[PDB]
Amino acid sequence: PFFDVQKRLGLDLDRWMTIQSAEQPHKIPGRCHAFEKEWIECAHGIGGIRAE
Amino acid sequence: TMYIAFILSTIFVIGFVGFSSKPSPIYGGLGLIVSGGVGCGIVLNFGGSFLGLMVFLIYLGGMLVVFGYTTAMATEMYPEVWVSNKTVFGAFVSGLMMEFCMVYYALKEEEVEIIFKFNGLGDWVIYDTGDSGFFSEEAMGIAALYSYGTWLVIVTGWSLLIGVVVIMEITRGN
Amino acid sequence: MPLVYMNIIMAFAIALAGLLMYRSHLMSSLLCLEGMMLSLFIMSTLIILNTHFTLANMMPIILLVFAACEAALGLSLLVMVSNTYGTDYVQNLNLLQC
Amino acid sequence: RQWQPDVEWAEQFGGAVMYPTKETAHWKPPPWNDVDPPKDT
Amino acid sequence: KFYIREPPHGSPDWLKVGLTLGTSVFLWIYLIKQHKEDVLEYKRRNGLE
Amino acid sequence: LQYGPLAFVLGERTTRKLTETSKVITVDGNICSGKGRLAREIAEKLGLRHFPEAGIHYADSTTGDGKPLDVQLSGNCSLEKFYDDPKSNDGNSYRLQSWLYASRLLQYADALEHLLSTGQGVVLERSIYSDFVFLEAMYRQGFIRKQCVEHYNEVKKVTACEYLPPHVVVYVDVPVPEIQSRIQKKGNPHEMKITAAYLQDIENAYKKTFLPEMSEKCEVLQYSAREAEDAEKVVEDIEYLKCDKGPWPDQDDRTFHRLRMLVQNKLEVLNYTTIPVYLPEITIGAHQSDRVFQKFTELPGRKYSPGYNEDVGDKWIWLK
Amino acid sequence: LLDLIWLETILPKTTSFIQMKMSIMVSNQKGLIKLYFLSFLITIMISMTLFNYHE
Amino acid sequence: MNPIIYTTLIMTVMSGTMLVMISSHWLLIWIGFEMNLLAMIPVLMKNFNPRATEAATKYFLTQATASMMLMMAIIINLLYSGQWTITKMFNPVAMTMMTMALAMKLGLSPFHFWVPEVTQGISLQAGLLLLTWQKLAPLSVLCQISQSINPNLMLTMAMLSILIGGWGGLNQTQLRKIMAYSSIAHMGWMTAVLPYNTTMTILNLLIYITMTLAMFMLLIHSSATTTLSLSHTWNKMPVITSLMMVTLLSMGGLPPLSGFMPKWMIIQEMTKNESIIMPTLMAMTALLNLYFYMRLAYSSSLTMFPSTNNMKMKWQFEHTKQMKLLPTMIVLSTLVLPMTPALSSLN
Amino acid sequence: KTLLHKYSDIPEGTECHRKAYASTSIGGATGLIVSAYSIALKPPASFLEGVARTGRYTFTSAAIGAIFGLTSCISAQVREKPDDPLNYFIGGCAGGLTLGARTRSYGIGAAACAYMGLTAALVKMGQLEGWQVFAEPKV
Amino acid sequence: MMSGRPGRVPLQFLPNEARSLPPPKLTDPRLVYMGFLGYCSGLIDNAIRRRPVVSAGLHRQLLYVTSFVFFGYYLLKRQDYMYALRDHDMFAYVKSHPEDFPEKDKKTYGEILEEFHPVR
Ligand SMILES: Nc1nc2c(ncn2[C@@H]2O[C@H](COP(=O)(O)OP(=O)(O)OP(=O)(O)O)[C@@H](O)[C@H]2O)c(=O)[nH]1
Ligand SMILES: [Mg+2]
Repeated sequence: PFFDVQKRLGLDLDRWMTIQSAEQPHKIPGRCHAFEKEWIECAHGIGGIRAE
Repeated sequence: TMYIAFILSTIFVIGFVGFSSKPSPIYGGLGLIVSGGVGCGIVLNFGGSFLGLMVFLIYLGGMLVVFGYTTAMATEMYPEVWVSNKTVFGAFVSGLMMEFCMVYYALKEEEVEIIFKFNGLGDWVIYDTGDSGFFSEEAMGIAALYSYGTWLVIVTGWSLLIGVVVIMEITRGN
Repeated sequence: MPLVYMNIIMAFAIALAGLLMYRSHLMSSLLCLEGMMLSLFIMSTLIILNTHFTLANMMPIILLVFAACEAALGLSLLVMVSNTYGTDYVQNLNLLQC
Repeated sequence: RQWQPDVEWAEQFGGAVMYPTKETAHWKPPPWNDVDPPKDT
Repeated sequence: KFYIREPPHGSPDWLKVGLTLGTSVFLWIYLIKQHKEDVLEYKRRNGLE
Repeated sequence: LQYGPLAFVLGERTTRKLTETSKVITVDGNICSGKGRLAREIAEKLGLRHFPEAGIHYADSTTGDGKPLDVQLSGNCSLEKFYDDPKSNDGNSYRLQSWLYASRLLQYADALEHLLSTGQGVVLERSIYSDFVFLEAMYRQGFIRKQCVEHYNEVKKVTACEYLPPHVVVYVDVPVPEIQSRIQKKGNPHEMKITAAYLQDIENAYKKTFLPEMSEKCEVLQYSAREAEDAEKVVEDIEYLKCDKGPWPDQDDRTFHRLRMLVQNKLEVLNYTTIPVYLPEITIGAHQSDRVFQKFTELPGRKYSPGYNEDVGDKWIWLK
Repeated sequence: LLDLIWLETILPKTTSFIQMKMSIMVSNQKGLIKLYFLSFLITIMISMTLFNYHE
Repeated sequence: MNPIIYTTLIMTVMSGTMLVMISSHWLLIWIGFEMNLLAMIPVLMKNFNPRATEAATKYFLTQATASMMLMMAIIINLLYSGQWTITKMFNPVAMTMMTMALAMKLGLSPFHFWVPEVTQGISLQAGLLLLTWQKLAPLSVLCQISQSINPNLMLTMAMLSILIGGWGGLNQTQLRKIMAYSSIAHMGWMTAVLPYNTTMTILNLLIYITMTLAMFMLLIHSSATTTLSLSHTWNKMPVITSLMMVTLLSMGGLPPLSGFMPKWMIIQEMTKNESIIMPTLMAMTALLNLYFYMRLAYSSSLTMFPSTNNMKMKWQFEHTKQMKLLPTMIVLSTLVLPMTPALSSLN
Repeated sequence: KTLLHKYSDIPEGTECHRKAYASTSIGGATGLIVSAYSIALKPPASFLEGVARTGRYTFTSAAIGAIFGLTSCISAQVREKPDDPLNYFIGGCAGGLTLGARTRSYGIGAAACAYMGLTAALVKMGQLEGWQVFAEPKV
Repeated sequence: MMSGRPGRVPLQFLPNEARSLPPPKLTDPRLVYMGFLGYCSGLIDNAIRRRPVVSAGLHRQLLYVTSFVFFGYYLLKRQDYMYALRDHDMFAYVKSHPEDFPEKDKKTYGEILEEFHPVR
């Protein structure tokens, strides 16, 4: 966000629908859950330039 | 029976060509609701039962219905017909032939690159293999609007109330 | 990509062209806008069902309701224009050239 | 005394445009109060 | 007086005058105290004193 | 707390003040028709506010200390000069005609202000809607240039459109010979030079443009000079009027708020009386404009703003 | 010849004339929604075609 | 309109803009744009004349078309990444679609035609809102996705915006159309440096909003919408016209005024990237904007046009209402150049 | 870009027919774009009037391209100077002269000779020295 | 550049690591210019409102001044902290990447051959 109000106030306003590997109702899995999880765990905290 | 989603999608695009060539708005609305019906069928073939029935009930029976109702009031003295213009025929014909050419190319080549890469290997092919259990995954995802989607409900309800206020502001006419 | 996606994106392109290429009536352009929304709905629904993005199942509902709110607003604008000129013809909406 | 603009000088800026051509000859300055008269009822 | 109608700004708005003076004095006091504690915090973080 | 959005939001509504006798009445007629008596007794016995006809120095009366200012700084036109040399080369005819129309616009705003702020009705002698009678009369006599009636129509169209017409249009009917004898009776030498063609044109404008066109948005009450002296009868017919015509019945607090906002803002009322339409009779050259503005600014109590003029007895400038 | 005529013509007068002509071409528009959105279609197509953007 | 309803509609416009600026999710950003448009349409039609209705209709058409294109870009991005987070776009044609949609919302040059007509057709307060607050949301989205924009497309649109704003404004006698063309040129200046430094975009946006607020509030104070009506203002309130002249000089970017800061910073940041021809073109082209600003200054303050006889009536009257923060806006728009290194606070 | 690539990859002062064809293609394409925008924003009174306007613009631009290419390439190969901005200046001025002929006006022709010649010389300089019109962000 | 910097918490005008820098002096030239801007705002407020520009509403002009100085002090702190962060990161990056920033071998003008261009 341009103004990350959510991360300052600790609120989850729209991050819950932002990826398919987020928590799902009844724990129904996303079709590409493992692939998204692996890409996210690779790309975490190294910046988009490095992650690309 | 082997191909059902492709006839549905081709008819969808045909209806889009029909109403986007813009005949008189009543025939444009007829084309739009035909397109909406075949699209509801498309998403029914993908397991989106609630979403397609939403298309029907709210789009075709709501939004459209209102559109045709409003066209029935603000129209021409002789409300126009499709045939009345050669421009409508030309646009519809060009759209139909660009549909036919590209579907033939995709069917017999399966590697067209019109903006995006496409492969008409089938449409059943992309479906995954698994069990959804004792519930509809679509319905569980949509019913999460009230548990997971609190913010979404807040903003959408506010926008709808604002829409009522806004329509009453604009149409007052003073 | 499968060919249903091809035809859905093609429908969006046709609706966009139909909206950008105007004719006399305003209602025809609004119907082209509605077709653009309907193609977006179907594309979103296909993508969401195919990848089983369960929480994103509600996104087409939100898109539909917001686009219908915009359609109501556009219909009211058309009605005001018609009450001004007796028709919804866009060529009457030219007095801002001067 | 110092020259100051007169009516002939002021009316260069009272037209529909700043550079009047043939394609804008039919252009008129918009209404003072921004309202156009109602058309035939 | 001189004017027929009573001027809106004929007498000072005493509530607004008092509020203006008070808020200015508070702003100055708060600024001075903040600068004092800020110099103190800088000196103790940096080990200067 | 000037009437604004914050006042209207809490509890400021005008319908709770509006009553059966909360009406604006305009009395009208040719010169020396006696509108003064009818209007003044109508106001006094119906319990309304009287507004004497808007003169050159009406604006000077509603601002400052209420005393008339020099003709150079206010008006810049004369009525005696119009009666002596109506076809003079100064353009004084239409300069006077525009100045007194602007004064009438100011007075109509001031009267609607009182009505919408207190609830009391008002009575006026002539108004913006009957100012054109003199303009057409001057035009038929060939005083104003045809350019100078188009400008008048522009100003009237863009200003008078914003306001509500009178509830009641009372007209006093006097024939031209009797008006002439009354002018010859009061002895004003400038009035003594008024030709019968001018008065006839005024009466014709009244009868053929003013009175018929008020008849569709207000109730028009015509009395000749015999029935105009019986103010009891006039107000009895005033009280018997249904007043179910015009825009006044279909007025709610939302429109009254906007009307009060416009009407309280005098600079917005007079906005279009100074449109940039350069007619020699009313255009002021830059040197004269600058000089006369400086001499106005030099007036006591006129330089800064009301309450900030120490030279006139204003205290506490430094705490305001 | 030089100061009042050609030195005027070369830099300031011709530049001013060009700016005035461009202003007339740009500013004088029909005020029609239809023509504006047709030009929008042209711009959109050009951005998705020879002007190599989507590629 | 009802004062409560007008306040609510204004608040809904600002809340749509804030929804755009605080969301990490593309659907919520689209929702914010939708809400902003929905609440914005009635404030355009506040006066309700055929000009106001046509301005609102053209505004609605352009903004709705842009919003649909934006949604299509989002859907293509999701189709190829499954990502809803506003971040770099993973598809090039989706990126092109999004860039065109955001430029159409902003009113950049190939999509600029709506700005002059809509600004002319609405009131000065509506135009003030249109040319200041409505630029925030698309520019914030652009600053968020700047790392994936095509520099060629963006720079083309920005240069065209500068050129067209300069040329179109040359022909105008209407103050609202002059403001609109100045806005087009300033949007071009903002979006040219966007590929290189978004801090420069934010700085230029703040300076432009200050100048536009000052100028529109001076126009509202003057009640003038044509150049000749403004030419009468000296004979009523010469302070307003002198302040307007210094503000117009600031808009032209003349040193040592505040309007010179964004141009100077943007030229520096562009030359840091081996961009020399484009900054020279941009600075040279801005002389057109300065030319018609100087024309307005000539007609308003530096010379005295003929007045009218009815102006003596207006001399005896004060303003019922007073523009809020106008002295602050005037000082900020003219005098802040010595404070330039404070721009790093925007980092 | 392939339209410009085919012009750019063939060396200067060689194969003047190919270079003339490439510049003619660029001219025709640009004239087609300007005709599209002119037809959109200032529509004609008939389809044939629009076709005539399109052909007029397209031939003017294509003739400017062909003339620029012919003169630039021939003056390069005749003088054996393929890196000199002067051949491009001569090309730009000949393009200005043919634009003046197309509008049939000596003043437009002379002004266009000067402006387009200087522009083309600048373009040659930027090619030789690696000037960027759209520089990619680096810092 | 600085948007995605690690540790950068949202909506925080001065982070707590800024308290390590010296706060700006009270007679800081930039702060005094802030006060001057406030004073000009007060004068222009008197001018527009049609009051005596120098002697009307001393409380209002005074408040203009103190509020401008109040905002300017915190603006100066944030600006100085941003520049301190910039230098901090630059020195850290030069340290972590010695290969990108070699130690240039210094030479004197007695061994360096500079070309002489005559003016004649
Ligand atoms: N030129 C001109 N003179 C006007 C106008 N309105 C009023 N007057 C003059 O105002 C003067 C005042 O006298 P009037 O109000 O006409 O009449 P009166 O003498 O009061 O007599 P009654 O009408 O019976 O009340 C007359 O000399 C009018 O001609 C106007 O619009 N134009
Ligand atoms: Mg009378």
